[PDB]
Amino acid sequence: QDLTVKMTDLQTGKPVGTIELSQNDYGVVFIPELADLTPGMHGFHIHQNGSCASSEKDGKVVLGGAAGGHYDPEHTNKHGFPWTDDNHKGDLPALFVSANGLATNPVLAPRLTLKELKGHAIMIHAGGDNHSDMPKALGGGGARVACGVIQ
Amino acid sequence: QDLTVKMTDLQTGKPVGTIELSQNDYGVVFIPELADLTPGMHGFHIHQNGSCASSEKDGKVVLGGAAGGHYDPEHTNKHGFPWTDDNHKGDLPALFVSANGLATNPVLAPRLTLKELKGHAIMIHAGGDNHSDMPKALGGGGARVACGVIQ
Ligand SMILES: [Cu+2]
Ligand SMILES: [Cu+2]
Ligand SMILES: [Zn+2]
Ligand SMILES: [Zn+2]
Repeated sequence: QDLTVKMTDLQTGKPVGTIELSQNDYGVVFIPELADLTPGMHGFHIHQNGSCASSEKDGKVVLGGAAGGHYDPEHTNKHGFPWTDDNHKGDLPALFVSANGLATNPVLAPRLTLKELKGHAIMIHAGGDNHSDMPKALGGGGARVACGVIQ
Repeated sequence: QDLTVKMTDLQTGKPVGTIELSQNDYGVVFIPELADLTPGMHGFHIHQNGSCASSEKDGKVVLGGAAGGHYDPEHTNKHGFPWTDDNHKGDLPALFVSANGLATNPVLAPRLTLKELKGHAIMIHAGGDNHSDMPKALGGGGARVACGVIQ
């Protein structure tokens, strides 16, 4: 009852490692073993669709845009924290990337179950995540930089 | 049912800001508003005693050593993750500090209640926290750099 998720850099198309998912009594733990990411904090969320392909919007290309918006099974239409209920269930703690571009700090999502994640996608943004739609939408994560489909 | 914790740099004796504690259905959230910390990830745990004073050990001074060891109400005598039960209940997610020395990323501790924290101390280390006693004890947090007593 743990799954392996292969993550790919959306810009380069190359693998950046994997993320292992596990279920415990307090929620789902995401344990990253990634590399080649920019140091700092990055938005980290489950997205709705099971794809990492691009999408299009007003004539411009959206890397990993086919993955849809944030997982939001309760139709909240709001971005928030991992421990608040009236926002996307997909909202995870932000992912920390070391000066050496590695991401190994595991994080917990108390509102998710492992069973419901199958078929969705894990997204790593460029920006961080202040867990609010202000001053920028979706926690200010901005562009999608790494993505993997949960199988 | 939120408390304010004033945090002090143990080396300089000066204030570094505060941490607000809150209780929700998923555990206790620590929301930092700190500054003047080294960038990177730092060990972050509740310690047993209600003091931030120094201690002594084999003739050398331990900054914030009077706060005791990690909060460990189940007598596990092991350092682990915030979502694993056979380790110190005091074990929190690591605290992220920006390049500008600020700490504002909130973290959740699903195993703690607000009521039980009164009288203990919040500790911020120098090192990080791999949530293991290997290869270094207590997640490799090492020296204590900032501390505050929960009132
Ligand atoms: Cu996202
Ligand atoms: Cu500690
Ligand atoms: Zn969201
Ligand atoms: Zn510990």
